[PDB]
Amino acid sequence: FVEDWDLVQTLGEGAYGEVQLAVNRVTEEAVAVKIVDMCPENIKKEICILKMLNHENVIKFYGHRREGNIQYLFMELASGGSLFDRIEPDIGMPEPDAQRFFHQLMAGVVYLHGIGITHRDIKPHNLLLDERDNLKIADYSLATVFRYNNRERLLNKMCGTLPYVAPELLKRREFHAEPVDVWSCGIVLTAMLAGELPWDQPSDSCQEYSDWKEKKTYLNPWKKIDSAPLALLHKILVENPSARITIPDIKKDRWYNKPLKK
Ligand SMILES: C[C@@H]1CN(c2cc(-c3n[nH]c4ccc(OC5(C)CC5)cc34)ncn2)C[C@H](C)O1
Ligand SMILES: [Cl-]
Ligand SMILES: [Cl-]
Repeated sequence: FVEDWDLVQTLGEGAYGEVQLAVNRVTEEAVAVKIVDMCPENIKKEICILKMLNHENVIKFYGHRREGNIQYLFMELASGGSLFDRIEPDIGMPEPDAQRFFHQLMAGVVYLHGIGITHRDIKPHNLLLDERDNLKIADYSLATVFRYNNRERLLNKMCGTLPYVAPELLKRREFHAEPVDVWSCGIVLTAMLAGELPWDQPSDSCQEYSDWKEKKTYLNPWKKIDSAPLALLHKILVENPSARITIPDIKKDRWYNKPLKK
């Protein structure tokens, strides 16, 4: 990046920093670049995690360039943009398209969980689409290790995005990482099927969250969602993380296994 790259436009922000669409001044190859003025501990950590990743539903990491204090992180550019931009406000998207994306989401989250990594900020802005509309989970700024040498560590830090965060994260000093990512996937599913988020945060003081706990599914967004995927959302958006559905049991759900698409 001495001046091999032209910064063409802003793609988005992660938890930490900004990512740009960079076009190479020599070959015109277009990539995404995250540019960070060196926290050194965090970016070091982000890089180490980014190097662990290799899966069809995780965004490709090309590498990094340290130049002065500033670190440059290079990634595959998602030619289909983000899932956020496929969700029509107040409508969502067609159910077969939502189910395919949800399958792919689950594949990527199983992969991360399997290498002991939790993402911590799953939401449509961070789920990217390639030229064939395959979903790729991006933005590892909040990702961390939850399992190492086969021993689980609990998480003890609040982070993410409020409409997507699980309730235990707001209430418990320490909590299990996997059920928090499961919960955010359910909020993504809700967005895809209804084009609207159900609550500002899953707290007792938020009426929309109380309404769900009281099973008022004749209200929006729930009323927009067919009974089969709603039944899955009933198992995912369970307040007590120990009673929440796990990914192996999502894979057995009726809707998850319903044939919808070519
Ligand atoms: C319309 C425009 C939208 N687009 C994109 C691409 C990307 C993107 N690619 N790779 C990334 C790697 C990391 C990344 O970290 C986020 C999710 C924090 C923004 C974004 C991208 N993020 C949004 N929009 C691609 C061009 C062709 O089309
Ligand atoms: Cl390990
Ligand atoms: Cl949305």
